[PDB]
Amino acid sequence: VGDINDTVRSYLDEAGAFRTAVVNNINGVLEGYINNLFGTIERLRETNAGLATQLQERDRELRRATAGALERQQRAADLAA
Amino acid sequence: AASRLVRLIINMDINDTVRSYLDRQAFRTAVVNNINGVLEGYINNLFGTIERLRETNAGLATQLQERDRELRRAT
Amino acid sequence: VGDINDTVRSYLDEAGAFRTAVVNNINGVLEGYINNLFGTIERLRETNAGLATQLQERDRELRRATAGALERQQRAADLAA
Amino acid sequence: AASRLVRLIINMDINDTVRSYLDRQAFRTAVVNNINGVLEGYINNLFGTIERLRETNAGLATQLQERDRELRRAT
Amino acid sequence: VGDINDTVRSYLDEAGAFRTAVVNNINGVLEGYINNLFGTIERLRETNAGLATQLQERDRELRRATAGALERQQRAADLAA
Amino acid sequence: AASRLVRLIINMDINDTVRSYLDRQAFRTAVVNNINGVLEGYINNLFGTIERLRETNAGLATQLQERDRELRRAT
Amino acid sequence: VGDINDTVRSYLDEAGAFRTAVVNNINGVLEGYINNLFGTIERLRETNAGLATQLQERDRELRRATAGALERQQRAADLAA
Amino acid sequence: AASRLVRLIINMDINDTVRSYLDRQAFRTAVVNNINGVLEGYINNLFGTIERLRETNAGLATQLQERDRELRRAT
Amino acid sequence: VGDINDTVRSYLDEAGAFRTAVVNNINGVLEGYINNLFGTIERLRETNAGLATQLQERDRELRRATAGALERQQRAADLAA
Amino acid sequence: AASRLVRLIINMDINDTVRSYLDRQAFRTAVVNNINGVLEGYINNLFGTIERLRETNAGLATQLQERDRELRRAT
Repeated sequence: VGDINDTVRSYLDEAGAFRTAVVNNINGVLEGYINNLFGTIERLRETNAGLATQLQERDRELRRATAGALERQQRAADLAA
Repeated sequence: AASRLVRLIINMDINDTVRSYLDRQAFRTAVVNNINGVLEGYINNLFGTIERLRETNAGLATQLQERDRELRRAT
Repeated sequence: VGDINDTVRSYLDEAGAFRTAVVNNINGVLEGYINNLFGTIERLRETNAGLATQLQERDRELRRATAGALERQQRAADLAA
Repeated sequence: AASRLVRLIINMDINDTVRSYLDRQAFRTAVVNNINGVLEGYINNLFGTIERLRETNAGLATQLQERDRELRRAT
Repeated sequence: VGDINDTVRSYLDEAGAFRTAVVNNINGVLEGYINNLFGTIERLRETNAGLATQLQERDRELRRATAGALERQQRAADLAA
Repeated sequence: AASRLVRLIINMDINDTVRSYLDRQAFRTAVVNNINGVLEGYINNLFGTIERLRETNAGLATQLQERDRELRRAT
Repeated sequence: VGDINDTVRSYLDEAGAFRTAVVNNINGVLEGYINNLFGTIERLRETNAGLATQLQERDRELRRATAGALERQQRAADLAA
Repeated sequence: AASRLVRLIINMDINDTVRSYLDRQAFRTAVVNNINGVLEGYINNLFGTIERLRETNAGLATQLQERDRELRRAT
Repeated sequence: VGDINDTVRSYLDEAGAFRTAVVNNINGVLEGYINNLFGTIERLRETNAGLATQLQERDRELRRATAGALERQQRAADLAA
Repeated sequence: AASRLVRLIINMDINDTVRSYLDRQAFRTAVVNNINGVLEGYINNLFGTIERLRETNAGLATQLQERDRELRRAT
């Protein structure tokens, strides 16, 4: 959005020790951002753990299905022989 | 260091706090008046956008209701 | 209601650096109104998208009904002839 | 600044925030006393309006109850 | 409560630029009170409108009932003939 | 100035706002001590009313349960 | 808890103009206690009123039961004779 | 007014307010150091209490599960 | 997490009357933490009481069950004779 | 005061509050610039970390869909 840059250049023109206050505000913004991303990374870890458990569950289901199909085919072949 | 703030916001609450922070005395008052004027113009553009959106919404709603009424007639 | 206008003209008569503070406060107020305008635009965009979806669905079932009616009429005419 | 506020409020919370922020010594004290008197008069007018609302609501409720009894007699 | 008036009188006697602050703060109190007065006005207006709608619909059913009674008595009179 | 405040409190939150607003050094400390003492007297009276209400509630509840037991006996 | 008492004693040692601030703060907390006391008084009054009405209902029920029992016994005695 | 505060706290949120307001230069620094030390001591005592409570909770939980297993095998 | 220690060390170097304010803020934060400590000890006490009640109920149930089992064995012995 | 702070931190909003409060003029500006730089470096490190984590999550989800499709086709 160009409104952001327009406001930034308007502030720069108005300014032309405030730089110290700007730095402090930037540090506070960085702190807020780091808190938000801590939350996001924690929730994504939880989601990844859930997806991994789902993955192993469906892998077990696939193994069971393949084993059952192989057993049925083997017993059918034995009956045929 | 204003460029760092722009890159941080474009790399994405924070915007509103920055704006609230942003908000010779004769020159300062003149600059504040200029800022008020440009913000007022931007807000007028926003009003025009909202009016256009409302007009399109009304037109599409009348079209939808007319088509629904015609379909009910067709039954 | 003209009460707000009356109190504003009363405060202006009071006025005649305070005006700079008034301008700054109204600037903050219009910034909050800018936030409100952004929210309103988002809501209107969502409503417009939903309305477009509804109109396209209406055209779809209308076309279905017309096609069915034409098929019935054509088969009836062919049977009659 | 009066015209700008007038147009901003006619183009549509604005009143709430503006009048919230709204709130040589002899002159200012005297005119503030005058403003206080104006506010007292406005509040008295509003209380009179409240009393009128109370009276019309009471009359409307009584007539509705009487008509309820009228219908109950009619059956 | 007379205790409230006694405390107010004591504090005002102790106070007597203080009066200007007194008047400013009571103006703020007046604004806070007029907010709730506006809210109550709106609520009472809504209640009045609802009760008016109710009276109108009920007068309509009253007219229906009177018409039905007139029809019944006319039928009875015709049968008596 | 007291007339305006009593009119405002009797017009019907107002009490809370006025008390919040109410919230040479020796004279001021002495007079605020007197006001605090009046407040303590009021608070003690209201604590007495609380105690009396609690006692009456307990007695009435005991009577109620005794009468319920009496009715169950009377069956 | 004795911890609060010993910390108050330690700050009394600290003090030994703070008395005026202590007076103001106890005034404020006593205003808060007054609000809480008003709430408790209202709750107690409502509970007392409800219990009194329910007690009157109980009295009426017991009177009806005793009247019914007396009527039954008198009717039985009369029928016996 | 220490006696009044003691009476008020015994007669019973108030603690939070009084210790929120609670929190020459060299003497003040030394007494504040003493305050920090006594707060640290109380904190350590409370942490020991918390650890003991957690250990007892774990012991009761394992006793509950062991007794439930004994009941299940006793059937 | 080393950034917290790094910032604390940097601000200690910046300080080197700052120590008094730092200690005062530490005490304030300690009180704010004491609030949560009181909450947690209350919760732990409630959980401990609940677990004790469940333990006594369960061992009562177990002793009743073993008494019933002994009664059944005794009845079997009686019917055997 | 570093030892007290680290001991309080390791024993578990606490860090949030302590670093919110924690947040000649030439030396102060140099120190705050260094702090800003180290914050930016840490932010870059964690941003790389979250990018790798998002890539891993996306790959795991894609493989999840592929495995589900294979399982439903094998039937």
